[PDB]
Amino acid sequence: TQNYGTGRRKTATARVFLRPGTGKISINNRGLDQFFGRETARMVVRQPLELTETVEKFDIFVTVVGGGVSGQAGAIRHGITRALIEYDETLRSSLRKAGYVTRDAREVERKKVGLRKARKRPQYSKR
Amino acid sequence: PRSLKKGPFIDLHLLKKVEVAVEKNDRKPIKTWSRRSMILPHMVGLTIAVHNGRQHVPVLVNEDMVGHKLGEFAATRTYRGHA
Amino acid sequence: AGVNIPDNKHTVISLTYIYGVGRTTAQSICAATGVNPAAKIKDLSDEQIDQLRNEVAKITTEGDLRREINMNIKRLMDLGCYRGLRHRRGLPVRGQRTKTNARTRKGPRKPIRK
Amino acid sequence: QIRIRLKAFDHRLIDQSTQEIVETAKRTGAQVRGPIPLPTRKERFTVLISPHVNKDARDQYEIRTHKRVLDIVQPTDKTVDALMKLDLAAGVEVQISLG
Amino acid sequence: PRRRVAAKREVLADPKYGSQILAKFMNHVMESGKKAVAERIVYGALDKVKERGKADPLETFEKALDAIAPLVEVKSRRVGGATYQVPVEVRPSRRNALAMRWLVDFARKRGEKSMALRLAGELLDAAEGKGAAVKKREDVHRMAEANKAFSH
Amino acid sequence: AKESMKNRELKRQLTVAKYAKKRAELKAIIANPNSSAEERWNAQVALQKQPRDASASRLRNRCRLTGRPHGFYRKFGLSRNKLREAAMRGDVPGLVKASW
RNA sequence: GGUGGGCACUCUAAGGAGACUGCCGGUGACAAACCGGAGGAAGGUGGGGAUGACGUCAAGUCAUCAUGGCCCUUACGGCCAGGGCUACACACGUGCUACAAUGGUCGGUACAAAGGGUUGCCAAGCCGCGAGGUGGAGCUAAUCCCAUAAAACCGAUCGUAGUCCGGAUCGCAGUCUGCAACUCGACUGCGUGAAGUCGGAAUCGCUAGUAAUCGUGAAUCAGAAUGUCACGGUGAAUACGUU
Ligand SMILES: [Mg+2]
Ligand SMILES: [Mg+2]
Ligand SMILES: [Mg+2]
Ligand SMILES: [Mg+2]
Ligand SMILES: [Mg+2]
Ligand SMILES: [Mg+2]
Ligand SMILES: [Mg+2]
Ligand SMILES: [Mg+2]
Ligand SMILES: [Mg+2]
Ligand SMILES: [Mg+2]
Repeated sequence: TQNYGTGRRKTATARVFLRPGTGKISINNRGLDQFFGRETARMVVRQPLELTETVEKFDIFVTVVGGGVSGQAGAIRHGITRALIEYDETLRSSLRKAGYVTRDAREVERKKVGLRKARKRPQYSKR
Repeated sequence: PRSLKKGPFIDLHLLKKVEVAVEKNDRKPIKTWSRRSMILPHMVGLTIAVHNGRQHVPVLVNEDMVGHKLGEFAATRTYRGHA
Repeated sequence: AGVNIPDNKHTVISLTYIYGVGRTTAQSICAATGVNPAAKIKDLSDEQIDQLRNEVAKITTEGDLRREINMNIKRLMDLGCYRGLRHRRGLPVRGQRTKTNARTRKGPRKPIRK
Repeated sequence: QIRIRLKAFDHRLIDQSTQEIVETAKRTGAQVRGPIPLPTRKERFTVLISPHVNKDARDQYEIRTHKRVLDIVQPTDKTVDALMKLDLAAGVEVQISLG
Repeated sequence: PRRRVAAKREVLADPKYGSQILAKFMNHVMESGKKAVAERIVYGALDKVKERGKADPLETFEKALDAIAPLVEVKSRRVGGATYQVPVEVRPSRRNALAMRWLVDFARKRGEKSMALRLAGELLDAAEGKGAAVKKREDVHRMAEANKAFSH
Repeated sequence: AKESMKNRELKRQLTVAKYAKKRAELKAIIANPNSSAEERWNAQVALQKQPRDASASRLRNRCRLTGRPHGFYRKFGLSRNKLREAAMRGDVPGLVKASW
């Protein structure tokens, strides 16, 4: 059975497998809270699952590579959205209204010559 | 500073001109250019004229300069004063 | 109470003030001579101030340390070596910038002529 | 069980060489997996262009190195040992291992 | 901008309370991207408010912002030879921004053990108006009547 | 980039390369913990025997066409203001302009 | 994933599809176009880069190079030892660190990207508080090494004091490369501990992964980066308007 999804965000790539269950939630074979330490990451992961009142309807097994905690949380959200829509293909409109399937295309801007940061410049005294 | 793996450092011709010197007591300053060489307590009392850039300044060695190099007792920049 | 020690402070911090002890050797004295670092020196018993006095008198402090640094400084000066002259004028001795930014060894700006 | 490693500067030559060697190996009776591509090394250089003082005027150049891997299952015909002059022509370097 | 094509992004990521103003206050108190630090500081402040204040802390929060928001704002315009000031009604969206900024910048200047209980102190003071933020609000308000002559 | 100066760095290259072995042996014996102070000291004397113009520190690499002491790229052999000239003509293999 | 094994997935790298105001509504001189909507990962040149017209400033470079003239030829040409370019009553530009409690310490703790390495990286082990030393493994490298990210989170402590802040300066003792660390190197150990209480006239950078803040890598190079170039972590506020 089961379904699959992939979520990418902020150089973070996550794979999600969805099976029947009640939402044990395993992050690289680890407890959800043992991974997400004192942050909203748990809630942002649970956002799309709870938007469709299916928190206890499924069990989730995921893995994550690359990026920071916020990027991995966003990747989990996107991946579980793409996995859930693969099961109940009538809620695509609901997620489109919620704007969860849409990927975040923002990415770090490269540094350029003559500048300190990607856009910061020196002070420019005129005399 | 130089590691403990190497105790002294002396110009070899300086070593030969000091070791041969001690056969007789202090009678003439010894002319030297290598400011880098260490000085041990075995040329104490000898007067060494160390090169400074335009002249050989003579300095009389004592026992209380074993741990300081030849160049420390010769100044190369004058700075007589702004006014 | 040592030599003009403060109170209401942890043992190591209080010990640090005696000019010859910092964070490391204060911790060593605190651990060796059995005392609680958490316990404030105010509530420490008289059984420990004598031990701390022994530890303080063991190494160095105050007058001897001032005298030996001053002896070293005059030792450098009287010979006439480069470092001695550098410390004589008050200019930096390690060899930092003197064209500018050598302020802590010159004082205020002291503008020209007047 | 031999493995062939290909180094190149531009992918245009390396793709042609890999296709040629794969076709020859499959035609001669050998068994060959799928050409494996490796991450391409990118060497970055930045150089002043003015002959005198202009620090903000740079030029950035890049050297790309492409890596390919192949394997031969059931080695039956060593005809590839008579074709190096043809398999590698101008800018492709070929290494053969585990003969 | 002369073009006026710059649209605005919408942020709503309340972790547990599920409100709107709370997140914007989070951003206001957030410094150098320390979002979790802001989380814990503001939540400790709100816990102190909840233990001190009998009712829920969110309506106390909105009441406090109700007493800090300035109704009108004065803004200097130069007539071409004299430096005047002109009172204008504040944009409805701008009221919340001024409220949040003033409350944060005034909670920053107490001087007690931390700014969590500072934020609590000015949150309760602004709940009826004995703080310093309300002092600046009423001063700016009274400057309008002080300059009602021009208005137009 | 006077040609006498290029000559006197090339001669430095030969002088450095022509020993290439006494330096290694002497320094290895010096750095060997179990060699006795006598073999420390004679090795120091031996190192001080040979001319100073033998070490790699005295060797300042230079452009192979102009000899500019500054602006060097050791992946190539050219200077700052000849690498670009050769690259724009396509002489350097696999060199292009980068954007990413 | 350690093993047998698989071609599911991530990923790596080649070739393609896709975004073209394409469809619907209104405005519009029934034109160009504008304002909305649906779908879609992406919507209005999607984001960033490379790309710099005719010419101006007798703009910069004769010292990278080449070249018309002029100049010296026992010297303005060559070689070698030391010294200086790191000097110091002052002034200015560009930066780093702070003046603290959204902090400083202590314990264990989770997640990056990019890159360099066979005249090289240099592991395990052992000896040192320590910078390091012996040792010799693996690697021509998605295979071995550099290499443990940090800010973040939890608990304990300090209680706003020029201080469990801040580190300049200085004294003593050391490690390492180098023929050689005085002039004139980088780090390490103990101790000393300054100015600094957020900065006048004036002035600067920035519109979304932006500012701010946190760490990592490469070039030059025996050694020497708060500089240059490059990569990711967290991550805002504001724009009514053109006098
Ligand atoms: Mg990038
Ligand atoms: Mg950045
Ligand atoms: Mg200025
Ligand atoms: Mg010439
Ligand atoms: Mg060199
Ligand atoms: Mg649209
Ligand atoms: Mg001109
Ligand atoms: Mg010379
Ligand atoms: Mg200079
Ligand atoms: Mg401190």
